[PDB]
Amino acid sequence: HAFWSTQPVPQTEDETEKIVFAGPMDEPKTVADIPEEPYPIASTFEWWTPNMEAADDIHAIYELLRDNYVEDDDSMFRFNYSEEFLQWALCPPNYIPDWHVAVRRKADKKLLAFIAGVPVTLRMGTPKYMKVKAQERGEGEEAAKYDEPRHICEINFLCVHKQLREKRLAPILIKEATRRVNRTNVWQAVYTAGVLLPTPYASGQYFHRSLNPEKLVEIRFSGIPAQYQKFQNPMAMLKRNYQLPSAPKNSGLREMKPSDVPQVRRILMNYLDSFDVGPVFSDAEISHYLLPRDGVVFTYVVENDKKVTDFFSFYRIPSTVIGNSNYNLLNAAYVHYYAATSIPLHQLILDLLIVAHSRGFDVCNMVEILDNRSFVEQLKFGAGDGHLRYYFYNWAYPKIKPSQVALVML
Ligand SMILES: CCCCCCCCCCCCCC(=O)SCCNC(=O)CCNC(=O)[C@H](O)C(C)(C)COP(=O)(O)OP(=O)(O)OC[C@H]1O[C@@H](n2cnc3c(N)ncnc32)[C@H](O)[C@@H]1OP(=O)(O)O
Repeated sequence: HAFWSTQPVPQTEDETEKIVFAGPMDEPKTVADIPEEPYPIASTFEWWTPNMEAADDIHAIYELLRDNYVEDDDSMFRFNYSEEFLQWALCPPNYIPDWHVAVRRKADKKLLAFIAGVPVTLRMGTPKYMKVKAQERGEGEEAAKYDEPRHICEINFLCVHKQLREKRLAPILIKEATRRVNRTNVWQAVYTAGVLLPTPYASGQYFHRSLNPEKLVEIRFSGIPAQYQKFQNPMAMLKRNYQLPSAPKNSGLREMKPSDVPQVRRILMNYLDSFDVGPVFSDAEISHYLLPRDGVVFTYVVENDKKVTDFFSFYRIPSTVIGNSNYNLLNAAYVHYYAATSIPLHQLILDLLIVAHSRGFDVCNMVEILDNRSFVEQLKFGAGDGHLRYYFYNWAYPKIKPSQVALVML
């Protein structure tokens, strides 16, 4: 690892396994110690900070990701994050525009690479159980040192043009992004990836709940499981197995609206503070991340006797179906944040599935963070072949189960 061997991250699993306290990797620094000038690059390339209040700029990023962002190992599906989605994801309250870092070609101003950082406030102190192991050694003082939430950077949408792959461009992007974050006096970041890098503090497998199995089989996202072949019409029985009620079972379920924001913030933060790693949200950020938004984020509440008691949200990311004969797009819903006080979690997520299905989604996707693992079987989710790995930059963190992670990454 010619690049990651130089960075302040735990370098191996044997080393992450032997970590028992949260805290930084690198000795302190100041803004003064960080270069003022952007890092140098090829003569035909320049750095470009896009303006996310301008549809031209958003459009140029959209096209780069649409054609060059994450594909599956078979090159059959590729994320097609929408423009509305990108403006939502990249511009939460207090976002910093200088954290959105691009390289374009001088000659024709063509977008060639991208990486985005947005600020988040994250609890990232010693996990509860490692703290118990610590209170026993009288080391409680060290274990609790970094328990207060920290304002850090969340990195996403790293992307290099297919025609420029393997020219060490991503390390220059990563470094220039680090620089700009450091000049802002931020020293930690959180990020996720489907690939193994040095070194995750958690990993969760992906799970999928089929909503339109016929289409999913047609485009070869899924197949017909062998035991359906004992039927005269396997596809009919597969559809029956995945069939859903026509409308929600929970009366009192309604779309979220702005007046709901403080009660949703209350119940969410009670649920989220249960977990070792989880975000801390103000009313503004709750509003930004949960309030319905057409084609992007969908959020519903259970109102019992005037009070909000439960809620769920999901977000939409279609994927390009790469050269298919009947289909352009896979329409996928992704379980977002949620909270249950009045009903079992699986009864609440069953209404998420019913709503997603009625709004035309083909599949419901999730990672086994939060308590997602606990309803996989009750709700006929299938296990996928990929995992999402959680990483910290410049933060030593003990290994934890994904069910102790509460940060949903877009
Ligand atoms: C304090 C603030 C800190 C801020 C920074 C925090 C850290 C944030 C870090 C980033 C978090 C991003 C989270 C997301 O958004 S994850 C999703 C990333 N996107 C894609 O996979 C889209 C399709 N692929 C591509 O666009 C390119 O292949 C990419 C850009 C991924 C690599 O480009 P390319 O294929 O042309 O290679 P290269 O010659 O330029 O560079 C080779 C080096 O790159 C290392 N590499 C490969 N894949 C990844 C990866 N996914 N995260 C981190 N590093 C990665 C690799 O180990 C090697 O280093 P080493 O093996 O030599 O050591």
